[PDB]
Amino acid sequence: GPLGSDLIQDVIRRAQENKQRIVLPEGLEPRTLEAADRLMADKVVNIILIGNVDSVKAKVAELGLKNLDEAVIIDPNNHPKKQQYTDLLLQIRQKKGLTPEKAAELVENPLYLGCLIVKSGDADGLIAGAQNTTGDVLRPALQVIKTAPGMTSVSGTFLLFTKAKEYGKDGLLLVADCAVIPNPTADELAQIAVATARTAKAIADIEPRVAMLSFSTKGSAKHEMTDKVVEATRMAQEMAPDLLIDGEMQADAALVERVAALKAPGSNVAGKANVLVFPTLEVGNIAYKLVERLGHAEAVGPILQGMAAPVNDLSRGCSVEDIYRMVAITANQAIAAKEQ
Amino acid sequence: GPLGSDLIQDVIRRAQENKQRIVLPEGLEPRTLEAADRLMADKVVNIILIGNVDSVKAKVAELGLKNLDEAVIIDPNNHPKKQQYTDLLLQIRQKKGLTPEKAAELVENPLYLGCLIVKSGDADGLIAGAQNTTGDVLRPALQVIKTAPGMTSVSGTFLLFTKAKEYGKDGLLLVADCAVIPNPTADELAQIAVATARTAKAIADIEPRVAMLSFSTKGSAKHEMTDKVVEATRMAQEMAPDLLIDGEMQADAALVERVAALKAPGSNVAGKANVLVFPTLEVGNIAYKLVERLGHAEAVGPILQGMAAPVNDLSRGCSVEDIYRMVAITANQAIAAKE
Repeated sequence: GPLGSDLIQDVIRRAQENKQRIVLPEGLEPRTLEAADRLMADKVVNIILIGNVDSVKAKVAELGLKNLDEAVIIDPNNHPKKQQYTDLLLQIRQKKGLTPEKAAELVENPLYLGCLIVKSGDADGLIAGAQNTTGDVLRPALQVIKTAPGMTSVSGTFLLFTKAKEYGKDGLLLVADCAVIPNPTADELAQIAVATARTAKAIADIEPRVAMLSFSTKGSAKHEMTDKVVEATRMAQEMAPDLLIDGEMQADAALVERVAALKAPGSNVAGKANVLVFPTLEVGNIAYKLVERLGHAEAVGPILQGMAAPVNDLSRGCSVEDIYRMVAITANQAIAAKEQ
Repeated sequence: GPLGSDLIQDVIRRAQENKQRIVLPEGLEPRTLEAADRLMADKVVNIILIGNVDSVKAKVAELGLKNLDEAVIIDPNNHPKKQQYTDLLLQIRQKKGLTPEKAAELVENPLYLGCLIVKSGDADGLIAGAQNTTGDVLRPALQVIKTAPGMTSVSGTFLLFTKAKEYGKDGLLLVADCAVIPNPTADELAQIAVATARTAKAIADIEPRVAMLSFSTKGSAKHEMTDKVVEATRMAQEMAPDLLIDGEMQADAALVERVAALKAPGSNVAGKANVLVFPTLEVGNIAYKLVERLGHAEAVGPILQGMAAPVNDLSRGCSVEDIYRMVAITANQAIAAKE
């Protein structure tokens, strides 16, 4: 929306105006059910819960939730599309090797079923990870839904709502990769830059100005590490000639006009960056957390980028609000994909 | 700024209570002379200025400074210890290929002379860089003064005065290495941890809780990069078994008790960190700058650590206050080096 600080409210509203179907494989997980209850009450999405119908209904009753009577519940052991989904899974895993017998096992795994629902067009997005490892969430996602065209990996971005309104869009920047890839290749780093810029435009209403960060600015501190960022910058520009991407540059050159004017003259990014691309996961994971904690920024994420259809992974330590927000964001990813 | 001011007053007081000799090789640089004037008025340190005596006196008179009459001024071209210092430089560097001829050239260089004064024990520390490159300041420092016992490398730390008083010491943490080493070895990273902990005690009166940072916490995300931090943690503990150092851990595990309880139970650091050790310069240089800019934190530094006697390097764009502060910090480092 017009102010970057109001983005979460805008995300919720956008979801409400165009209701999407979101699958929650963790249909008995309490925080997930609490979130689903509020989401359904607020008309944000149409919820699909995975689990034994009697078990799920009993859990809803046990937690005292009142807004989930009209939620779709699908039992992985018994539902109308079970054989169809089994055959689809076999088709996908035919070359790598999957027998009918163990396809029949896997289709009853809620995480696999969830991905097959989305892949089949019977839902618009999936969220899990409140009671599953990231690895266990991502494995069926990458096996069944897969990465989007051109993308060889997925990455995680955060909305960083900072108290420095003079930077980004009223203090908001997107930053990546903060979750997935330990040490991106130049090619992987270029993918991250393009994906994060696309996410920024599509979901956050930001006109991207993408800074490829380094301890060097435009050859000030040459090093093999610096070379990787330089190459990633060139590769990202080739991938997406429409985007404003520049690098390599230090964090102060990215944000501060005075510094940019000296260290990166004429740059279309330096001094007004609103998307920060970190060279490694050590940088990404440490830096966003320190900006959050030491800077009192609000960090919303991780938002997964590069999947062929919207899949997000929650922290196992997530709050109910975290789930509510990430479901709304998942819906916005789906809406964006449909409008483009 | 307001965030830094109380600790900085403590640094100044500690300097005043145990006066050290600080060499200023840039004895004609105006900001340096303004700083030296206030430092001498406040009895923070004993200043040694390097330059032609008549040139320095003329400059002081031109600027109208009134507190520098008793400052020691040493002319590199003409002073009674010139031969002694030349021979010391040769003793240190002759095996590295320094000739007597070239030693006699270098002793006339104020940065080399300054380092030779310190190395001789005729001063306690040195600051420069208002009108010299970092490279030119550090070269004689590393050649002549060299690294402290157990250190074979130096690093740059910042006092990061954050607006999050619930973390570190009323919002203050020391963070390193933010300046020097692109990709520390496990050994170099261990040295950073120990050096930064010692700097934290010496300068900030902090009881160190040192977090060796990673994208992993205690084996949550195993990787070659994670392995390096794990090894650095073990090596740091071996170097200084007295210090409270733990890792590998994520930044949230370092700072947040609730997260520490889940991800690093029983840690002697997690949830209480006041010193953050970054695994690479990409991490260090990006992270402190983003906390400064996006977080409105005040970053005082870089402070160079690991030297046998303190040498610090100012920005060429530094303020008078920057110089005053860094001299006081250098003095506190000198006090620590003498213990």
